Amino acid sequence: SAVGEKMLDDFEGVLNWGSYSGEGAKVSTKIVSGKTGNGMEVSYTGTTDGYWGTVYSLPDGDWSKWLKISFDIKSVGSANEIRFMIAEKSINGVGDGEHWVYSITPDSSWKTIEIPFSSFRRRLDYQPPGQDMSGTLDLDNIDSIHFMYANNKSGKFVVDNIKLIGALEHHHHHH
Ligand SMILES: *[C@@]1(O[C@@H]2[C@@H](O)[C@H](O)O[C@H](CO)[C@H]2O)O[C@H](CO)[C@@H](O[C@@H]2O[C@H](CO)[C@@H](O[C@@H]3O[C@H](CO)[C@@H](O)[C@H](O)[C@H]3O)[C@H](O)[C@H]2O)[C@H](O)[C@H]1O
Ligand SMILES: [Ca+2]
Ligand SMILES: [Ca+2]
Repeated sequence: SAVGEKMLDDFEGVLNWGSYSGEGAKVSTKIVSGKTGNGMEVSYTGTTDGYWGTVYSLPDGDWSKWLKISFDIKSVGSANEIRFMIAEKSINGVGDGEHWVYSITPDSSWKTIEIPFSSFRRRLDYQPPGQDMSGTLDLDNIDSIHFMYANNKSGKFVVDNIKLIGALEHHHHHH
């Protein structure tokens, strides 16, 4: 495993995040003040059968050396659950692959959320047509990360410092 961290998005550079929604649900994103420097504010309106998310399609899909993913989050509002999702790459050259999720509820102060990869759960409400149906998160085959709906409610939150986390230090190995 790698030691240290690897920044995926500190929100100080290119705008990496695309928005999608349907069935009456909506999301919009913008750059705002973050935890350090700038961050991305996500404003969403849920609906009963609708969906929304914001997505970063990653240029490097091999996360096998790392242990956790971390980000800072804060609500801007009534507390409301969302999901952070990792999608594998598709088995058929189009769309995405297997969806893996973890639920988070932004609150009124900045919090760093570190999620071990082994804590992600296989998404139960939906899988895309190009999923591998492996029931294991394949860290050498990552397509994208998302902040997306959990429910039919509305809210506003800000994220910053999306990064991979490895081992804490290089330590001496026993023989
Ligand atoms: C979206 O596509 C992204 C693409 O725009 C971008 O170019 O590349 C990235 C990275 O590869 C893509 O992520 O991908 C998301 C995640 O797979 C799609 O979201 C799913 O959309 C389906 C509908 O197409 C939706 O299913 C509906 O869910 C509702 C609510 O539960 C249900 O009532 C409906 O019956 C379902 O059809 C899933 O919930 C979403 O995750 C998005 O559509 C793409 O644009
Ligand atoms: Ca920042
Ligand atoms: Ca898989």
